[PDB]
Amino acid sequence: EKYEAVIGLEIHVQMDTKTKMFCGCKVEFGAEPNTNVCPVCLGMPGALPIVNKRAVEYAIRASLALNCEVHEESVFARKHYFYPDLPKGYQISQYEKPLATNGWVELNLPNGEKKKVRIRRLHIEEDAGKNIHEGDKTLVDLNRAGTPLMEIVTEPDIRTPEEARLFLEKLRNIMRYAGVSKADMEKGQLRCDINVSIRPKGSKEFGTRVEIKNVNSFRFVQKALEYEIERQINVVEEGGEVVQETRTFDPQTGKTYPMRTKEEAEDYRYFPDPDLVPLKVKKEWIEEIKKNMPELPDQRFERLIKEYGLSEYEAGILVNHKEVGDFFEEAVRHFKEPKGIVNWLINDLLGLLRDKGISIEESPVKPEHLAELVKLIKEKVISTKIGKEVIKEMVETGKTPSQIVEEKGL
Amino acid sequence: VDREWVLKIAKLARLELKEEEIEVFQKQLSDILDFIDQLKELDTENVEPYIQEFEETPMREDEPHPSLDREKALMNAPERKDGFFVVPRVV
Amino acid sequence: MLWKKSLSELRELLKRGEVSPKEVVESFYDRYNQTEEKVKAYITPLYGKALKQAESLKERELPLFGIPIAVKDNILVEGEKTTCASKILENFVAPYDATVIERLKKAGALIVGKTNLDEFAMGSSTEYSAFFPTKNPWDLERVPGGSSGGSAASVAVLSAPVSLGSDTGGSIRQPASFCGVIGIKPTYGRVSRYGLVAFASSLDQIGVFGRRTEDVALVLEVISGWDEKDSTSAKVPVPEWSEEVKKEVKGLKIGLPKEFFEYELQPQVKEAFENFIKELEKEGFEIKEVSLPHVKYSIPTYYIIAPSEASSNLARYDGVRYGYRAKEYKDIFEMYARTRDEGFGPEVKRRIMLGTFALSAGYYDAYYLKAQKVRRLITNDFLKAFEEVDVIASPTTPTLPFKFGERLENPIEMYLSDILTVPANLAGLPAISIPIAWKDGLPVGGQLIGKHWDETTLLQISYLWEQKFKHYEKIPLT
Ligand SMILES: [Mg+2]
Ligand SMILES: [Zn+2]
Repeated sequence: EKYEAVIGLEIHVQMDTKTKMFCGCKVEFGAEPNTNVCPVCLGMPGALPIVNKRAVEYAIRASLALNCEVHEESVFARKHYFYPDLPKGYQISQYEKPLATNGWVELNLPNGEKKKVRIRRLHIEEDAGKNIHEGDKTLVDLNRAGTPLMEIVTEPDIRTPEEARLFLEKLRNIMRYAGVSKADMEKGQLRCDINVSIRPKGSKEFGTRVEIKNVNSFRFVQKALEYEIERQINVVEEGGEVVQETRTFDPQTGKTYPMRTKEEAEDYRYFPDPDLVPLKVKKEWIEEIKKNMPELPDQRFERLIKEYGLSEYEAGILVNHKEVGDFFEEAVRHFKEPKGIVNWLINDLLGLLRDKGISIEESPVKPEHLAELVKLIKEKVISTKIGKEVIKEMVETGKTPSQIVEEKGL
Repeated sequence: VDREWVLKIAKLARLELKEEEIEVFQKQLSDILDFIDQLKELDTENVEPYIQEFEETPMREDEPHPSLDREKALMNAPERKDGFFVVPRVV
Repeated sequence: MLWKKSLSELRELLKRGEVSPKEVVESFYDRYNQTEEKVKAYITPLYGKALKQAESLKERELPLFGIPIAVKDNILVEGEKTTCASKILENFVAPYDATVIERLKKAGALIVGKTNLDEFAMGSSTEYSAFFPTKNPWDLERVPGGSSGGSAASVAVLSAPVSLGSDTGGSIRQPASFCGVIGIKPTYGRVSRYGLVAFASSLDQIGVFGRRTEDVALVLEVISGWDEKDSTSAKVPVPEWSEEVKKEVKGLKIGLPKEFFEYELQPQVKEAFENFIKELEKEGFEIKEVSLPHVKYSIPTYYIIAPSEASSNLARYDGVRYGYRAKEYKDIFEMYARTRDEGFGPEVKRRIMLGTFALSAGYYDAYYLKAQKVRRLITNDFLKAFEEVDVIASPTTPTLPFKFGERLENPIEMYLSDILTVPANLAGLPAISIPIAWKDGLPVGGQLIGKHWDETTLLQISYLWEQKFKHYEKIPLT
């Protein structure tokens, strides 16, 4: 191929707080419209914002986990636009003087190599609400307005659709491991807008940038990108110029479309919110969050390989799905036979639960039961053949391995 | 200052000016822009923008506060439906 | 005659049962009925509802037990309309209490009505009330000042003894001057802005009108102090002002800004002010000339900052969640733009346009950011002057109360009313206006600007001045 894809992403991550960013209303999914609502978060006259401490704490932890420099002074600014789901006429975020800067995420590529994608910024901001369309009207639920978001911006360091997806998956897993957000696109805890240009291979200048908004799964961003790169290469080689705009992606067609509305953005008239003093982050607080950081995916990966002698194939599975690793370790704790437990977990239990449609957090076979079953296999109390018969019923019923051994004779 | 200027700024501000306001606001604003253009004279390189004094940033614990009753939250609404604020459709 | 009595006179009568809360309200209600048709202080009179609330009022030891209090109609009172004297907010019923109203209610006060103002508190005369002008009780051909017009006026005629206003660039002080009444705006951060319909968040402060310094000191004590619902409110203890006004501190010093000599004053004001100072000199105040090399820049600085914050703070009036919405519109854009053009008055529209310019990228640096810098220069003048002197004095206003229509021609002529008032807001300082003379039938205010958190001293000098000069006896409208 003659060209090169230059890809950047802008991600909004919903922070798993109890409370909104600027008032004490609950953050929760699928409540009755306009019930978790305030004078503050409703943009009512006379109502004033108050910063959420935990939101701040979580956003610092996120920043560090993303290897960013966390700035001891940042400032909330008012970002102005008129839209029905935006109560104040402005969104309170950060602009010049964001919380964190100059970071990186490391990707593990499927051909063996490790790449870095830079994090340009991480800032704190609040969410708008949601519109529903019904007939000639729009109905507005402001339950989500003022929910804490981390806006994360990538340098245009991504080169490949797969890499975009792999980036998103790694971010999600960091967020989850750090414990700052659930980060599932399904519940809209994670949004992603895509920026993409193409470039003759090895060139150092940037090509014209296209923006793709509202893609809704990690799979869909790979698809949108896959198509869009082709779309742009077609244009340039036909002798045309690629035009700077925003586009949309239809999942059903797997294609990206221009917009009928030629609506230019408008100056956001940014400036510090006079209702808020600057955010001052003591160094001692950063130090404390640093010291007490939960374990992160890349760290866990090397630890399992060492502490349990797992293969890179094995550890990768247990780490990419945190709760599987969590299960494994609680099991190995009951019976210290790691090699055996990963076998029966990966090769047997996981696929059995998949088939019933049950998540590992909620499996009838508790870590104790798998450790017990593997114990009977090692101690030659039952055969592998009989072991594969009792595991099937363990999932089916919920009874202990030694329960069903006796019930059906040893 | 232009008519074009008055409309552009009105747009950003979501004010559909009536034709009488457009001419009047051309002069009045032109005058006010002259009226307030005094500050170039001063040197403000090496001056920090004003902020009220404060030792720590005021923050609040992550604890739920009783929300506003939905009835009071909606009572002032020009149009409401099934718990939702109602406006003309947006695309 | 009851409404003719001070809060000290009223309290003693209420505490010993000689009078009831209901009678007090009835008294001021009658005086209201005497005066209102001429004055027009109120948007929403609530004497009716206060009468009923009075019946259930029982604990007499509450600091404001039976006291009627008017409230500016940009401070939210729950269950009643808060209009900000705007079409865009007529029929807006307030869903919650401003923090100050909560604190007054808890103190036994009785909200007796919602007071007229310039629309969204923008103006110096009250003429910009979208409903009707309030008139000066000392000459109904004259303006009562603005934007707290009605709150000053009603305290002047004594349709209420004490009143709440707000001050962004002199909106308590200048009205106090024009209506011959005491008015204070405390240090920025002393009183919560929770429930105060925001104009300029970095400048706004609720304050108090009264006729006796103790009345003012008490209402301020009650409403002041930290509020968790307000990030800008200070975690500083409220001084016991009611016990402090009466005290006397020796060897205080008054600064007369040299740069204020160059300010065009009406001869009557000049004369009144000179006499105020001489008489203060006689009482033992040392009088010193000070420099504030940057003050002359206060007006242009203010008229960049205020309109800027105002365009931001008024972005929310949109026809979506509350208030006025235009009847005819083809899309959300028209709904927005028409609701706003139709619901906002002209002064308000002027500062919205100006604001959204001053904040626009490309001009932000030269306008808002620049102004916020000059604002620090001006603050610093004061901090340095306060090294030599304890309070800074000047006339509150360059002129006597002017006539209706006199400053509506060029909007600028309206702004020029604020030249001696805006510096205190810029520097975030407390400032009081007290009545110093009557000249050609009209009140004249003297202004004292205090150090941050030094409302005490401002109040003390106000108390001393009223003993020499009993302005609280001058009652207009018979
Ligand atoms: Mg964002
Ligand atoms: Zn809320």
